[PDB]
Amino acid sequence: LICVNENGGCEQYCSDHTGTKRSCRCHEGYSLLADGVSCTPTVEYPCGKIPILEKR
Amino acid sequence: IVGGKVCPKGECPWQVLLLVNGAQLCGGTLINTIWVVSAAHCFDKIKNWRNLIAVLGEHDLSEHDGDEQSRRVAQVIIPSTYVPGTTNHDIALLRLHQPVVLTDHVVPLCLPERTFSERTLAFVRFSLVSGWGQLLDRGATALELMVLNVPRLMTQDCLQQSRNITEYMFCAGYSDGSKDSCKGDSGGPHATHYRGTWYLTGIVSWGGCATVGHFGVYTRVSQYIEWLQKLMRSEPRPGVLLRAPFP
Ligand SMILES: C[C@H](O)C(=O)NCc1cccc(-n2ncc(-c3cc4cnccc4[nH]3)c2O)c1
Ligand SMILES: [Ca+2]
Repeated sequence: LICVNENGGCEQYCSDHTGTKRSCRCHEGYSLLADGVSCTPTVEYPCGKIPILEKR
Repeated sequence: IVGGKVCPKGECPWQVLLLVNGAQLCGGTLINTIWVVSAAHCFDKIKNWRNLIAVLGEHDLSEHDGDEQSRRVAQVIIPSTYVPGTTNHDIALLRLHQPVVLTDHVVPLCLPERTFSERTLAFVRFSLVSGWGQLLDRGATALELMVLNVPRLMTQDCLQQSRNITEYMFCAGYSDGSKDSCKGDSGGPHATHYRGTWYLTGIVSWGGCATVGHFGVYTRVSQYIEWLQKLMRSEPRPGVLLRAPFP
């Protein structure tokens, strides 16, 4: 898993590290799940989500 | 916006309207509670820097519905490399006098990391552009916020398919004269969806609206991420206009 390919499997941000290593990260207002790839909101109005649609 | 549709109220919650003396100037994009990204050229002819207003939560310009939030613009930051009346480096970072309050109708667009934007977002074909600009070339502006899905071209392809694009720009749209961003839209977002979240990838620039044989030109926001991030960490300076070194 390299960041350049398929975003390294990350939902959001990706950093390559020394070796066959990769770390995903999330924008402020999100936290990384235990899968090491997924980002979940931590606030009411995270960036880049549309509240009326998120609610339906 | 030519050939789009009304953005249903609340579906473009990052869109900003910029006013000068109550008159429509340009669009913008909210990226945090105090920071708006727009186009440098929007400010080429500003006389009284004190009379600039940003409105969030706007939809229908004919009415007041209570979701609007207006703020004075405290700082307009423009790259050193921008030359008034031109297209290259057409980007501005605006500091609001007071934060907006996030609501169902007011939400920032994510400013992505440079790597992510270059490696991933740049390859998402379609993105949304929005504004209250002209509905037609040489036509009236829109009263309701409009939105348009446009496909991005590699610059090589843009040049070919076209009947001066720098590394600080990209082309998107259509060459058939049906669909484009237009005067009144400049400064607004080109927003890109990836895995359930929207990101800022372009700014509506200028140069000819929905002109056959030509595509829309957008400022390539990825080139400016580091520049923007550094400025957002900086203290405000007296006097509204600030020219900041680029890179
Ligand atoms: C000396 C003149 O008065 C002056 O330059 N004033 C500055 C100033 C401010 C605010 C807006 C504009 N301004 N004029 C034209 C366009 C424009 C054309 C166009 C085509 N396709 C897409 C986006 C587009 N935008 C535009 O944004 C200009
Ligand atoms: Ca309104």
